[PDB]
Amino acid sequence: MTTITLPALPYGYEDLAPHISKETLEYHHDKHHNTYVVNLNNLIAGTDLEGKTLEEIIKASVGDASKAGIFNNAAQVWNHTFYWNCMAKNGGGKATGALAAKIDEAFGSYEKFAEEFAAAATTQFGSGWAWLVADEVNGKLSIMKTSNADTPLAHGKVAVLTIDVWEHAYYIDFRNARPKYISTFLESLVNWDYANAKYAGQEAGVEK
Amino acid sequence: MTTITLPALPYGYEDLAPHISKETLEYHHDKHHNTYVVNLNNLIAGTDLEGKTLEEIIKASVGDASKAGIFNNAAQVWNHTFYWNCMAKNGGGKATGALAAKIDEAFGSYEKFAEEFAAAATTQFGSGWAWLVADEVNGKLSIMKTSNADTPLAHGKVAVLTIDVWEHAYYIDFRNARPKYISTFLESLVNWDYANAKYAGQEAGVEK
Ligand SMILES: Cc1cc2nc3c(=O)[nH]c(=O)nc-3n(C[C@H](O)[C@H](O)[C@H](O)COP(=O)(O)O)c2cc1C
Ligand SMILES: Cc1cc2nc3c(=O)[nH]c(=O)nc-3n(C[C@H](O)[C@H](O)[C@H](O)COP(=O)(O)O)c2cc1C
Ligand SMILES: [Fe+3]
Ligand SMILES: [Fe+3]
Repeated sequence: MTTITLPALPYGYEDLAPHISKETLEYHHDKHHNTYVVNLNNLIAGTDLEGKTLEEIIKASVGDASKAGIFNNAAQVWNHTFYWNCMAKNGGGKATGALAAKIDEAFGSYEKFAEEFAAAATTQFGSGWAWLVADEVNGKLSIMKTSNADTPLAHGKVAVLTIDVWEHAYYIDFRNARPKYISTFLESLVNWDYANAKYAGQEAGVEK
Repeated sequence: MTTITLPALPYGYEDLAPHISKETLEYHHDKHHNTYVVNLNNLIAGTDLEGKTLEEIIKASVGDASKAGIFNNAAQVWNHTFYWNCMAKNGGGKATGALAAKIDEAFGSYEKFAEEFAAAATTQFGSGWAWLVADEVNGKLSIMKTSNADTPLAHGKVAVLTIDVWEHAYYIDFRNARPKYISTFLESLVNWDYANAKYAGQEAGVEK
């Protein structure tokens, strides 16, 4: 049977510097993301979910209180892998690819999209995520926020871009200054090539 | 009219060392707790809640979606003040005062209480709090966990002890090792004198 794996970061541990440090990537990927993988494999071992894909596990556990631990760990594995691929060395700034025109259509301009995405990331209370999503591949774009592990697949939406706003994502480099982390993400980290692939339902990134 | 204030810590910024550092107390109290105070005062200014006590504001906003920002900030002001007073230099260990016998009655022993309190603190997913509570002053003890800003007053319960398990409470000193923070809290930080006062409905601590 297949097993859930911790994918490698799609870049080196100094490649997001000085925006996100080596130390953050070490704790965030090598400890937090790893723990979600380990916990999920332990929870599904010897059950009817062993050997299913990560997305099958999320779909099988969403909305089921008796499977909250499975959902929380599986959705967090998926969200972190999505997040790492949403960043890149020399990323950030205005959109490239097909998403540029689609962002202008949905939001009016890149700057309006960035304002709305930053507001979602800023106002998510507690732990969670902010997302650019589509209703379907190549479809209508919108912004949503989620709490804790919740994720666009659990709402039938297609994730396109995400930022993790759990405190561990930014506390080492920014302490309480979540807005500065969010601005840094938009200005200097966003990977539009991955976002475009996800919007177009294409394969991309390091996801296993 | 009265205003909501940031109470001083009830000890010096090195007084919890090495268990909780000066740096954590600076960010956690001087930045996070302060921000909840500032936000709450801004939200109630010029409204019918200005000049009410902190507990009146929580009671007026609980369960009202249109007042979620007021509730989240007011409950977090209260929770942090409660939390600081739940710690002390040379604290920790088995209970003193009336609570010792009440803990034996409710949980069987101090060690069983500590196990259950640590489990609540460990399994709270995302941001939140773990609590020893009573159903009324001098009443029946139990443990509960809350998510984000939620707090025993919003459930008609009397808070007796709390630990903050938002990541900012421990990330500077423990990084991802929340269990080590929880053990450190029980072994070395708990202030039973404050907990006893709260259980007995008496006045105590630095709360303004
Ligand atoms: C955005 C995204 C993130 C994923 N993250 C992981 C992951 O962290 N661990 C894992 O085992 N599978 C993860 N997967 C699933 C695998 O990439 C892969 O789709 C699955 O193992 C099925 O294999 P196949 O695509 O070669 O048929 C992820 C998939 C997607 C779309
Ligand atoms: C546990 C606890 C925490 C509190 N924290 C604060 C606080 O951080 N800021 C504040 O303005 N009032 C806080 N209060 C309310 C004040 O301590 C006080 O009760 C209120 O201002 C009413 O004043 P009085 O007790 O002198 O009549 C807190 C009260 C309690 C019980
Ligand atoms: Fe994270
Ligand atoms: Fe806190």
